[PDB]
Amino acid sequence: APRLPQCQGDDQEKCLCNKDECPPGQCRFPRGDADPYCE
Repeated sequence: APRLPQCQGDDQEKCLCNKDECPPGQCRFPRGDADPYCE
C-alpha cells in the first residue's frame, strides 16, 4: 500500500479519498453528511 497524502478536491498527485487510495482528479467531495468517494 503506497504512502499517500490526504485529498483536497480534484488533485495534482495520488491521495487518500476519505480512506481510499485514489488517482488524481477522481476524488469527489459530496455535501452535508456524505463522505469523500473515489470515482
